[PDB]
Amino acid sequence: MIREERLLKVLRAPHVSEKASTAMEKSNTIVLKVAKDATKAEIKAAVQKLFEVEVEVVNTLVVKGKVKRHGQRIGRRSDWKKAYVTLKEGQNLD
Amino acid sequence: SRVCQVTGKRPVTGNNRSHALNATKRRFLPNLHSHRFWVESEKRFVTLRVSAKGMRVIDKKGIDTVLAELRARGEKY
Amino acid sequence: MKRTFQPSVLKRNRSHGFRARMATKNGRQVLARRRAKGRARLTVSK
Amino acid sequence: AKELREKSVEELNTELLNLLREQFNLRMQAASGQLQQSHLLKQVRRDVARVKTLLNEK
Amino acid sequence: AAKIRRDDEVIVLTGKDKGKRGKVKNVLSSGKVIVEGINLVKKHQKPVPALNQPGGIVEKEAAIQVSNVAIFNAATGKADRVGFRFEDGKKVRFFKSNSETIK
RNA sequence: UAAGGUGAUAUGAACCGUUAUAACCGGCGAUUUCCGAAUGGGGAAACCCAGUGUGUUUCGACACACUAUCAUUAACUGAAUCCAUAGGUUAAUGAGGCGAACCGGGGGAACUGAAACAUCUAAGUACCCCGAGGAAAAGAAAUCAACCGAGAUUCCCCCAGUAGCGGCGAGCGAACGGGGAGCAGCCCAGAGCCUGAAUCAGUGUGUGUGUUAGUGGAAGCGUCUGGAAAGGCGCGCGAUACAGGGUGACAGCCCCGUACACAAAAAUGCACAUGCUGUGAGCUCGAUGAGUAGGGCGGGACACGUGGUAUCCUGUCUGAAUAUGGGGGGACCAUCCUCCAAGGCUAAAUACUCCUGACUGACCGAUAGUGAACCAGUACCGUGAGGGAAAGGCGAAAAGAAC
RNA sequence: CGAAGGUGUGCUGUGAGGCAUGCUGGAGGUAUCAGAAGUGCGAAUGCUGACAUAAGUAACGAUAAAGCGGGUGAAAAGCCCGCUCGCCGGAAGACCAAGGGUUCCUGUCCAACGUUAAUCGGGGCAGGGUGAGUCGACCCCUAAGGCGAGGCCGAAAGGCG
Ligand SMILES: [Mg+2]
Ligand SMILES: [Mg+2]
Ligand SMILES: [Mg+2]
Ligand SMILES: [Mg+2]
Ligand SMILES: [Mg+2]
Ligand SMILES: [Mg+2]
Ligand SMILES: [Mg+2]
Ligand SMILES: [Mg+2]
Ligand SMILES: [Mg+2]
Ligand SMILES: [Mg+2]
Ligand SMILES: [Mg+2]
Ligand SMILES: [Mg+2]
Ligand SMILES: [Mg+2]
Ligand SMILES: [Mg+2]
Ligand SMILES: [Mg+2]
Ligand SMILES: [Mg+2]
Ligand SMILES: [Mg+2]
Ligand SMILES: [Mg+2]
Ligand SMILES: [Mg+2]
Ligand SMILES: [Mg+2]
Ligand SMILES: [Mg+2]
Ligand SMILES: [Mg+2]
Ligand SMILES: [Mg+2]
Ligand SMILES: [Mg+2]
Ligand SMILES: [Mg+2]
Ligand SMILES: [Mg+2]
Ligand SMILES: [Mg+2]
Ligand SMILES: [Mg+2]
Ligand SMILES: [Mg+2]
Ligand SMILES: [Mg+2]
Ligand SMILES: [Mg+2]
Ligand SMILES: [Mg+2]
Ligand SMILES: [Mg+2]
Ligand SMILES: [Mg+2]
Ligand SMILES: [Mg+2]
Ligand SMILES: [Mg+2]
Ligand SMILES: [Mg+2]
Ligand SMILES: [Mg+2]
Ligand SMILES: [Mg+2]
Ligand SMILES: [Mg+2]
Ligand SMILES: [Mg+2]
Ligand SMILES: [Mg+2]
Ligand SMILES: [Mg+2]
Ligand SMILES: [Mg+2]
Ligand SMILES: [Mg+2]
Ligand SMILES: [Mg+2]
Ligand SMILES: [Mg+2]
Ligand SMILES: [Mg+2]
Ligand SMILES: [Mg+2]
Ligand SMILES: [Mg+2]
Ligand SMILES: [Mg+2]
Ligand SMILES: [Mg+2]
Ligand SMILES: [Mg+2]
Ligand SMILES: [Mg+2]
Ligand SMILES: [Mg+2]
Ligand SMILES: [Mg+2]
Ligand SMILES: [Mg+2]
Ligand SMILES: [Mg+2]
Ligand SMILES: [Mg+2]
Repeated sequence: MIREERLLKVLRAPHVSEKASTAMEKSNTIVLKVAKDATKAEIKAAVQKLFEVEVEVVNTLVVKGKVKRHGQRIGRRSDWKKAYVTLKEGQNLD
Repeated sequence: SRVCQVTGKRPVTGNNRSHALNATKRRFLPNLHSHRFWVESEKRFVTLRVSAKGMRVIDKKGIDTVLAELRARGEKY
Repeated sequence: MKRTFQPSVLKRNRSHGFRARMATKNGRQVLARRRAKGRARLTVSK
Repeated sequence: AKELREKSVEELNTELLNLLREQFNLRMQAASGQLQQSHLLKQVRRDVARVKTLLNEK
Repeated sequence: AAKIRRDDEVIVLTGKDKGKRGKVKNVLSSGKVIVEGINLVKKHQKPVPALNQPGGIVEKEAAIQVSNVAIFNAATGKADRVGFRFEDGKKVRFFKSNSETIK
């Protein structure tokens, strides 16, 4: 059992890319940028409740922030988390 | 450490001085001996790491006298 | 030509690590002398 | 009073839930290039802070 | 606690345009104000693709120190200095000369 | 308190508010992820792995709280061994860690000087460890002094670089007493009478004065040079305000302020009284801190280096009278004088500033001044302790050069 | 109606120096008399910063080797494609564990880097990319070895177990 506050606060944003579009159009899979304390059992529940869409498995990966320079000082971006949510056949969303 | 439970004596520092007044650091140690004292009140022996002066103090005052002082001080016997 | 520095993260953290400097009481003095100086990196732990 | 101290704990919880839903919707809309008014995020976050503080006060 | 506000008529004391009158537009925290058509600068504005800005030389107002301006007393046509008093339990401004409350 | 605001490089977009829940400042509060004394176990710091209990449960399981060690207590069940101890479980209480300097203790050198060097000095200095407090320690005479007397302890100035110690070499260095800051003495070692007495205070309130946001705050014009006036030339005014800073060149009267007069919803410090939980007064009588003082053997501390060396402490061995008694008065004896150790508490003068507020400097002005006036203990070097920089100024206003 | 300072001229005093002024400079300087010094530099293989000399000299980093035809571009021997030559091939090939931490791909750029230029690159900017019940880490168990409840010892710290 998972509360609703966690399901509402776990998701951060969707992800826009050519690979994400190809995955959505050829394998029924969406790409979501989520938080760090997230888990597969929580992402699946959040997608099933908020979006009312069935999910079978979730593939999550962590992204390493890049080190850039704004002028002379150096700065490392935040390490965000990416999740691949595969939708069951027959369900569509955007 | 080499400490008298009764009198509180601990090793001290001094100097070895020869016939030419050469001073070398040295330590003065107590004459500690582990002895078993017979306490009649609890009908059991007790082991105490004391010196000969502590033994004379025990012989002059008594064992129950010293054990009560140890309990007041917080020492374990 | 084998130089003196052959890196190893585990061996580096076992010796020059915060958990090791907490023990070996003279490591607390090392940490204090860096905190008073204002070091940005007290140890090499990442 | 902010018209919320006179309410009940159940009403505050329901307001908490719908404010979180609105915050999630606004975040989803801001992630894509379609949201324009960004002050709503701060407003809803401060309202959530107010209601959560009132819950602790109760 | 401010003697100059965004809806007050003021006259310039010192500068290249002393003696000119106008209405201020805004008040800044750096002790500067913008007055209508007083301190004009021929700024060179470069075009940008965004907003389809064509550019061109633009006449724009410039910031002026508050100490270089003062309230204008239309009752006598002369400049005045602002003070503070209390009326009906509320702080209000008044002129140092002839003691007339600002309306 | 207020008509302007959403911190800076940093402009923008999107908004709030303009007579009072916009922002801002202060007080009281809540949330306060993880590592880190870290405290549920572990650990390559910001990581891993749990148990118990209570609550939810669309049965996928989720949420919260507790669970380290030590010491002092309370209860229960406890072994060798019968009563009884050791030991084990639970609950309550307190700390443990960090910090610039000051302090008291436990340890403790050398380079140097002596023109070498070992006694000595450097020095009980540097450094290590423990402890506690805004001060700490010490503190009420078994003290000095000299037949006259002072009366706790602490700090300053003289006594004095004198008397003294010292391979009498280098060097070390008092005390008596005087003049000053400051000031209060008590309690147990034990019983009885009066009966809750002065009394320290953590105790509860109000009163007064602050501190933590703040209010009012006087008095000027013309002309000239000049990019711009505060400058010059003239005429006026305020001042319990001509301390200071800013504003286009040097402003008492342009602005912020200043002299001065006021203000607290709420917490908090400081002085007084107040039922206030316990204190224990006052009187009579009695007692007077024993393996201690002294002594022997090998050391140290007192200006004092065993020297004729007086005095304090003990590492070891012994070792009394104890009110008719004992200690001290610089080897020691006699007389005389002074004082009652072997149990404790005690503020004020006195030492210091990591940090707060105000003010000042015949202090410095970017190779100076803190290492760092600037995104500095940063970049960088070394595995690591650690070492450690360089670098400031457009213009009054970016009006930062449309084309 | 032009201060300090900078750069020249003239005059003057036995001297260290002083005075006046042209130009740049654009806001402070200071008479006389006294007082206090971080008070005068050519050296110390003095310190910091800058600039010369040797000098446009050596060198441009394994003697495995390159030639040509087209393309983009302001410009090509070095960027792209194609046809030939040569080299390693128990490697000069392909996977990894250590270690490094975006250096991986695309678009774009040519100020600084590449010991030359460069349209190129591990060089600048922006964007994207790392998907595990079966791999590893996590986890069970221990070796050497560390810590170590209590415990023993130790002037404190602490040492052993
Ligand atoms: Mg899968
Ligand atoms: Mg010595
Ligand atoms: Mg802002
Ligand atoms: Mg208010
Ligand atoms: Mg507040
Ligand atoms: Mg833990
Ligand atoms: Mg632990
Ligand atoms: Mg010598
Ligand atoms: Mg000595
Ligand atoms: Mg007498
Ligand atoms: Mg000495
Ligand atoms: Mg005011
Ligand atoms: Mg005023
Ligand atoms: Mg004038
Ligand atoms: Mg100027
Ligand atoms: Mg003795
Ligand atoms: Mg003795
Ligand atoms: Mg003697
Ligand atoms: Mg004596
Ligand atoms: Mg004597
Ligand atoms: Mg004598
Ligand atoms: Mg006595
Ligand atoms: Mg006494
Ligand atoms: Mg400097
Ligand atoms: Mg300079
Ligand atoms: Mg080294
Ligand atoms: Mg000139
Ligand atoms: Mg000068
Ligand atoms: Mg000159
Ligand atoms: Mg000049
Ligand atoms: Mg002068
Ligand atoms: Mg000099
Ligand atoms: Mg020179
Ligand atoms: Mg030189
Ligand atoms: Mg040359
Ligand atoms: Mg050549
Ligand atoms: Mg040559
Ligand atoms: Mg040649
Ligand atoms: Mg050559
Ligand atoms: Mg060559
Ligand atoms: Mg080459
Ligand atoms: Mg070659
Ligand atoms: Mg070609
Ligand atoms: Mg080539
Ligand atoms: Mg071949
Ligand atoms: Mg071969
Ligand atoms: Mg590297
Ligand atoms: Mg890069
Ligand atoms: Mg590449
Ligand atoms: Mg590229
Ligand atoms: Mg070029
Ligand atoms: Mg090049
Ligand atoms: Mg090179
Ligand atoms: Mg690149
Ligand atoms: Mg994975
Ligand atoms: Mg496997
Ligand atoms: Mg083992
Ligand atoms: Mg232990
Ligand atoms: Mg061990």
